[PDB]
Amino acid sequence: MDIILGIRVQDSVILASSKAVTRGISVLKDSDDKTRQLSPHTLMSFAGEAGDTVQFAEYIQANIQLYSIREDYELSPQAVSSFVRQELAKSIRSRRPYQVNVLIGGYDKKKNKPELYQIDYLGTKVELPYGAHGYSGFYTFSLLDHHYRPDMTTEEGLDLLKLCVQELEKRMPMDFKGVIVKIVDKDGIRQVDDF
Amino acid sequence: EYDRGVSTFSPEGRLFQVEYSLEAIKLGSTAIGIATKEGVVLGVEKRATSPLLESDSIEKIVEIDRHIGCAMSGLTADARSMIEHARTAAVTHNLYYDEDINVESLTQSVCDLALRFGEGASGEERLMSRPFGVALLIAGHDADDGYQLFHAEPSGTFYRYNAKAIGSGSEGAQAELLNEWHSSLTLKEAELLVLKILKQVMEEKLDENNAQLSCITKQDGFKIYDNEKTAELIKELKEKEAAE
Amino acid sequence: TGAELRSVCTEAGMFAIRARRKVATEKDFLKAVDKVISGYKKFSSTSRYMQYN
Amino acid sequence: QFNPYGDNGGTILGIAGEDFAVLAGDTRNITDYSINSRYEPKVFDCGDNIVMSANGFAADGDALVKRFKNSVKWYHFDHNDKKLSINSAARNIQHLLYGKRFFPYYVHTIIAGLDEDGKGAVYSFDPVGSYEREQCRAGGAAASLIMPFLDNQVNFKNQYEPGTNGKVKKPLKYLSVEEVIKLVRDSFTSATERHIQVGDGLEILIVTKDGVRKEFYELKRD
Amino acid sequence: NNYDGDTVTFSPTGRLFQVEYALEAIKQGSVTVGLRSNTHAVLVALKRNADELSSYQKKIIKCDEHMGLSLAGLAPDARVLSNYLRQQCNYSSLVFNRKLAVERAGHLLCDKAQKNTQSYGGRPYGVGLLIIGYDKSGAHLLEFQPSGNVTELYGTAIGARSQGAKTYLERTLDTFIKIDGNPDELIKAGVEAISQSLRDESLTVDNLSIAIVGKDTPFTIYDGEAVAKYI
Amino acid sequence: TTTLAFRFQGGIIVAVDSRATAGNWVASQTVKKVIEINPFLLGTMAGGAADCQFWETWLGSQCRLHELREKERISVAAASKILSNLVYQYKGAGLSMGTMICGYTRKEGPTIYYVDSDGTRLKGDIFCVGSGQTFAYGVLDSNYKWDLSVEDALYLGKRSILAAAHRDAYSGGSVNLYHVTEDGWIYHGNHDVGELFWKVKEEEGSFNNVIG
Amino acid sequence: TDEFNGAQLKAVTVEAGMIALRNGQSSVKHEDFVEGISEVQARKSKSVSFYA
Amino acid sequence: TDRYSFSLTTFSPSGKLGQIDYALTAVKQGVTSLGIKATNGVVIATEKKSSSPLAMSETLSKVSLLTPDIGAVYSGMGPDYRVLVDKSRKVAHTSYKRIYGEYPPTKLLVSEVAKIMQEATQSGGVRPFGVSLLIAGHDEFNGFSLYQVDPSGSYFPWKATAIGKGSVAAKTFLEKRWNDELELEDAIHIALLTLKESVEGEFNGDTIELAIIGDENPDLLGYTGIPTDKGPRFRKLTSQEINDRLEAL
Amino acid sequence: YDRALSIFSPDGHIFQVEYALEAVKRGTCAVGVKGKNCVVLGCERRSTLKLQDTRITPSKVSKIDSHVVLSFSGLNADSRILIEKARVEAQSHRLTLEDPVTVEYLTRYVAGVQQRYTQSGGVRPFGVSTLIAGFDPRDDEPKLYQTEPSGIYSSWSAQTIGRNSKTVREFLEKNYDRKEPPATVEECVKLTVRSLLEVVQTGAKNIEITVVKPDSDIVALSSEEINQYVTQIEQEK
Amino acid sequence: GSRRYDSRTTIFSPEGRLYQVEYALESISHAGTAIGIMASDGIVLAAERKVTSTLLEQDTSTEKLYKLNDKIAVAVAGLTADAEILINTARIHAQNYLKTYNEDIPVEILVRRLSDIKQGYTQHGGLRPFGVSFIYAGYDDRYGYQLYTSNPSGNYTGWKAISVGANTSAAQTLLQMDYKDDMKVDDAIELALKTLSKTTDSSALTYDRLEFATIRKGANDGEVYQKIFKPQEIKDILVKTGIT
Repeated sequence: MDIILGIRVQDSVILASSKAVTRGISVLKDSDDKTRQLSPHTLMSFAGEAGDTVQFAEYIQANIQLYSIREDYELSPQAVSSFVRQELAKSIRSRRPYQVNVLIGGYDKKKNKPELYQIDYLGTKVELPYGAHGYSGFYTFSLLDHHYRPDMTTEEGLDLLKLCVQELEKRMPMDFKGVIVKIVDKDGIRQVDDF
Repeated sequence: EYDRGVSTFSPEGRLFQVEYSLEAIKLGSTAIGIATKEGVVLGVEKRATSPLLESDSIEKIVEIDRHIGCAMSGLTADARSMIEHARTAAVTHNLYYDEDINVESLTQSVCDLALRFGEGASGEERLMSRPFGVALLIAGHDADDGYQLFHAEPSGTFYRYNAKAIGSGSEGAQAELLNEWHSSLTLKEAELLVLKILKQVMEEKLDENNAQLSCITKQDGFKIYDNEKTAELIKELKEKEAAE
Repeated sequence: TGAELRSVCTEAGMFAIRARRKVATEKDFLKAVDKVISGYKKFSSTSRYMQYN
Repeated sequence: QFNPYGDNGGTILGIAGEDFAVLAGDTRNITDYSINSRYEPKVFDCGDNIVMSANGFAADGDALVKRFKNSVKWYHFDHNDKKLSINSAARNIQHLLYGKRFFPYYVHTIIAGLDEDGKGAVYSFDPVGSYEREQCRAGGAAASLIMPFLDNQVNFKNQYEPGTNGKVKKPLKYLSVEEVIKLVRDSFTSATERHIQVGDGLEILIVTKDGVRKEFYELKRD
Repeated sequence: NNYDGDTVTFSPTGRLFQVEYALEAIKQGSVTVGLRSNTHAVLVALKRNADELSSYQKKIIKCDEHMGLSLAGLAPDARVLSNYLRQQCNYSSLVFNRKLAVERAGHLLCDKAQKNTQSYGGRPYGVGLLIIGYDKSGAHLLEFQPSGNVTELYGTAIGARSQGAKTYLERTLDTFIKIDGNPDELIKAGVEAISQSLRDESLTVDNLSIAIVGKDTPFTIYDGEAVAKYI
Repeated sequence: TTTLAFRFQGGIIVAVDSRATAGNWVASQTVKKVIEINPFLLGTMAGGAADCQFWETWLGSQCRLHELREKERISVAAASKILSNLVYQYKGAGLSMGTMICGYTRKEGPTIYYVDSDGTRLKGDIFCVGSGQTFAYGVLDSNYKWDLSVEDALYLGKRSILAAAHRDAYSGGSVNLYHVTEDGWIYHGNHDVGELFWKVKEEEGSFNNVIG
Repeated sequence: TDEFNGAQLKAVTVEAGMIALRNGQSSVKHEDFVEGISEVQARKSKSVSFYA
Repeated sequence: TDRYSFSLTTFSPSGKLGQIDYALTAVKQGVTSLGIKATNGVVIATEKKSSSPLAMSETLSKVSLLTPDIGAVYSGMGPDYRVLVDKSRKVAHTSYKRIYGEYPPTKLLVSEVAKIMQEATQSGGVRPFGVSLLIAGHDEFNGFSLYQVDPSGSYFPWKATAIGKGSVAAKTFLEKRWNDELELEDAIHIALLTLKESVEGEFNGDTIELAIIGDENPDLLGYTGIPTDKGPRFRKLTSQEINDRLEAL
Repeated sequence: YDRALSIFSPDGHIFQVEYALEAVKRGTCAVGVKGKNCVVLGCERRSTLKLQDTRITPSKVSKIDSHVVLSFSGLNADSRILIEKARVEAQSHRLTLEDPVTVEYLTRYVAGVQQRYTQSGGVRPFGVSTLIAGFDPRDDEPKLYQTEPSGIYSSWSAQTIGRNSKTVREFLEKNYDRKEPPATVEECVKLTVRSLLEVVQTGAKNIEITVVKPDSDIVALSSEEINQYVTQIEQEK
Repeated sequence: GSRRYDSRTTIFSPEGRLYQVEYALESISHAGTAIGIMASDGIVLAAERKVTSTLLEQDTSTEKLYKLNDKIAVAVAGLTADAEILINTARIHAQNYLKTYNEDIPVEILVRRLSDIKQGYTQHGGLRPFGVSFIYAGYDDRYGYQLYTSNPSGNYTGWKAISVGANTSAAQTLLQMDYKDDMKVDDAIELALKTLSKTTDSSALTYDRLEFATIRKGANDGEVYQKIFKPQEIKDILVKTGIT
């Protein structure tokens, strides 16, 4: 549907996005993904309304990428979110909006620190140790604030995401088809599949 | 006698930049084109200014669409704008009428483009600061007149020729076309005629890295002959004069 | 100008005098044409003076 | 308030033959229940053995016959007295309709003529854009009356050979120019007695390899 | 002298010289002869090739279903004004359902050439058209001068050696007005008119381009073997 | 309406119906829902008829000026991505769209894209779009096979539209199948649905809820 | 003669005869007299076919 | 139309900008004007000049109020001053009286009118303005301050200076008579004394236009009872009042 | 503005183009030689003037993408105007058709920019000439093009542009063989370095070499590596 | 005619070259001297006014030191009026990059933007150049202190030490003989006063003709502090170095 989650752990940002797209009264792809690289250590998962998601994903991509060749300097994940928000705010005021919610998870090279930013369609960034969007967000939150410790290793953040997933299968009134997880480490952006 | 305009006359009555523009077609490198009954042949002296030049990826023949091809001579940067417009133009007509545009009608569009310098006046929005100085040999095939070959000038006037040369070797080339041409020649005998007249005004050596042939046939559309066929054909000219 | 074509002929022999050749070659006239025509085209009277003619 | 589209009824019928083509229509113009005009053509010749009718709402329907003939003109001017094909004209009509798509026309267009093979060809457009080639397509308000009776006498639609009970379908045949006069006149005879936007007059244009013939028949006078 | 550079600078002789210069484009141009009766107008143009391999350049442009024009100046200049005349002929049929009067069409033409000659960064149009047509007061022959000036004549010429043509028309002046209904005779009277503007170039089935318009004949261009009866 | 396409080992089978209704009234039974964009692309017709018919002739205009400039044949992914950005502009003017651009190239393999009015673009392996896209999925997805012959696939495309056509109000007329190969689309012609049906009722022995 | 002065018009008379003189004629012909108008005038580079 | 979009100030070949150099010639043709900065006021001074005595001097103005806290006085061309005074009032309201609600500081307003200068040392179809202005004023954080805005478009802060045809002689007199405590009343005695040596024509309280930017007068405020605001600091001296201080030489 | 600054000459030219060509010669010198599997654009860098930084002072060769490098000779001021457009067109390519640029395409676009400024009212044309080089994506044929102020581009097997370009190109006719490129990448560095030390001279402190290998490998050599190739060549010679 | 009065500021000469950019630089050689030295613990910026007078207020003047943003100040040498415009542009652009990325603008970005602006006027518009020369002192985390000079051509070059304005040849030679890589701000303070002392045209150098500012990382909490020294501290530091 529209489920994107963020779990910031102390060495990795773990963004996972949905494998289902629903347009019309049936599922058209049940094997899909919904994430675009910004930087080689900045990852943006996006989800929300019909057809704003792709077109606003690639717009922002052209832009961060332009800078990053030009100056052969990565941006801070902090920098990156400011730009995305700047664009989102502006579109409410302009004729045609973009209703899309984005989690930008990156690993800063300067400070050596994960940072997770949650930007809503209105355009407010806010730094979080963990964050979600939609109604999916409700189920998940209450688990993260019980069991989270800010001293986590990579694997601990993965095993936590299993609880969140297990909960979602039960309560969620709709299908979503598992998630591709992506780990934004300091070496690359490496993909693993959760079971 | 005077020239401190941009679009001005001339005691004679021609436009002035246009007069100069035609004399920069004497600094082209040849495009020759014989139209016969079975098709139109276009050949060009490709030119190499150094042998550290890759001369097989510089080409001065360009396909406008399947059934209209073109050979360009004069300054090729000017030719970059007009050939784009031409591509665009042909496409528009297939859009609007789902019909393969006539050659004449195509030529006529591109002449209207060559006159559009000025400081912004008339009904045609000036945006050029000086006119083009490239001439085109619009080749092509229509289902109304068969095979046709046009010579488009940077004046803005277009004539259908049966054979024409343009470039630095024009004078010495069209003096020969006059004598040697007749009403009907079969297509591979046209290709050899292109290579014979291209050879007299040649300032190099006739070989396949500095001559390019191309045809237009109805059945095959516009095909630019590979170096394998251009080489063979060259060899059959040095053989055929060798029986004379 | 017919005056440039004179400079061409004089410089075609000047390259023979320099090469120790006594009878001209097509090669000596090519050298001549490049130096006289390319070099002195910057200094061409043709361009400025044509504006009156 | 301004409600800028009305209607003027009318009914038209296009039949593609095999050496001729038939584009016909009635000549009655209406607004509501009052008869405005008994006689008023809608089936205009455009030359080049194309007949067009842009039928429905009249004010749109005259606009696309104006704008259409204007392009027949400007084609003949810039292509050295070129003969306008059915193919060319069709795709051009498509552009003229489609260009207003934020304020559409509200007419049903149909063209007819010969194609380039010496057979009839009829293309029929919806107001928005698209088109397809036909052998019958009615339009207008008594469309749904006239179409299914033409599919049963031309294409032999759901008829089988006598006493074969579903084994072999009935064979198609060629219809003469003469026969097709009877089919079109008979449809509108039946149409008048069951519909109240058709009558007074019927103007068939028949297109051949010699010219266009108008042939005028009366219908019931209500 | 210094007065010749632009289109804004008068001129001590009362002139402007550039319009004067554009009038010499008509003179270096090829001949076309017009003559009219009281029922048919004729343009008799002599077409011009460059070389033997060359085609001949169309000199008569059918402007409408009852109008035709012929150039005797710049070919690019003629293309601009011809569109403008078609445009105003089609705007009259659309808006007022009226065949554009011949007398009115010289005034519409007029002002398009004046407004680029009064303006800076423009130029005059160096082409003269002879415009025939048959409207509601009959046949008309207009001569459009690149000066902007329109005049209405019974027969005229422009081109090179054109004066020799005006004379043929000047002699045969009281004859041709009185032959009506017989387009054969007007055409022949116009072929002979343009033949005194020769000087070893002749006339053939690829030189002569005739177009007529009649009361009883809409606009027809004859060429090919259809000008082979009328040499 | 119901138009489906599936990649298998030969290329993509495209399969379309020809019934274009106005609602209760059936407008025409011979409406082509295949659009030859060039010789290596076909586009299906779904949603607004007019919108798809127009813009995919006009994609043909951008296919031929891609082809000329690069002197190389267009990518299927590039083709899709022209069209996408065009319908994004006219979104909120409310023009409806449903197209599958189907192509097969030699530098990417068989690739389907589904271009939609939203700006939504999804590549894939099976799609069905229409007002009877639900019927079609059922048969096609059970009997799915990657490793399939050209002969079996042609019968499978037919059969899928058939099932949809029988229950769907707005499906019928005739079906038309194309098989897109590398070297071009090959047309497999026109089969009536109402005549296909009785053949397939005897041979298979399907439809025991249908009189006969 | 259009904007010729009476000195220019004297010039056309002499010029006409010179052209006859070359042909070798014993009279000046009408053909030659017009030819002399065109020779008195500076424009005598004539057509280039950009007036066709 | 307009086709003049090319600058008529162009680089001269041995360096310098030729129009701005020329325009400074036109500054030194005109009247003589001076300003003295005290510790509590600034005085500015100029001489009136007419075609004949038939002109009135009463309706003439050469010292203008741009804001109540900032006045200007020129030496150079009459026409150019006249429009540039009006453009100065305009940008002073539009860019600080609608944005920060109050009159702008003297440093800021000076900086805006130097940018008005600048966009006629550049752009097409324009030459430089032919005035040099003293723009004296008072702001709350740089004190009393006197500036000289010039045809170049530069500004210089000053403590006393002179511009106009008697500029050379005036400033030497003023260099030697300056002191690091002056009162505003003591400032006046300098400025009058200097302006008397640059006049050779008639000398009166009607032909010397004198202005002080002293300290606040609530009698020109127009109203009473908001104590937050404090009346015109700018105050042009009437002919009667100037005449006493003339006798005081 | 709207006045022409490029106008037709009574000869057959435009004086602003001939002039612009004169402008490329008064610039510094960039050399191009491609190996079997490398491009090498090396450029002469100034150091008449001293106390000049090395880290923060821009280089002569500016990476457009990860696989297309551009070098320029002529006015060092103008250069940055052609490159700003060229970088944005590359990202537009990625957007609208997908795939990153092909070297032929970027060269044709860059040519179209200079082409336009030779014929648009109120511009002079650029006095700057490029060696635009790189790899096609998913291929490994080296591509080396050079475009010039006319707005004309040429592909070259090896080429050289800037001051004394005729003197350097003469050298390259005699040592680079069209048939057999330098057998490895390393042999190709020794050729570009061998060429430069003719005109540039004055140590290895002026020589810059950017080497590209296929699959998006851009490396710009350090002063130490340069010294090493100059020394070998000096000694062998 | 309008064309009659056009300068044509922006064609080339026969040399290949731009008269009006060359002349612009001619006039900046008249203007005030400004030198910048990048120490390894600061940048010292010092410029000597081209005019002086004793009635001239020179105590709160800052007509050579202008701050662009919190971490980047420039020294000005040229047409001050032209510079005031681009200083106020620069200030708009620097603040802009901070608004949209929430990140301190790098020295490289602001310097390149200003260069291209100058560059627009020599390229097109038919307008005179902006004759300004900036020395940029700036800090960024990335490359530490960065030092830069820009010319009217709209070209930027890095420096470690540089001098623009009057007496460029003289100042440049002096810096080079003294400059070491191991220098802190104290050595830099001494050199900046000292080169200015050798190029001076006054009988002795004094504080009222010096404007002087530094940017030190040696300010508290590992922060860059921009200090434009007051003329009474400049007079103090002038007693220390024993110039007076």
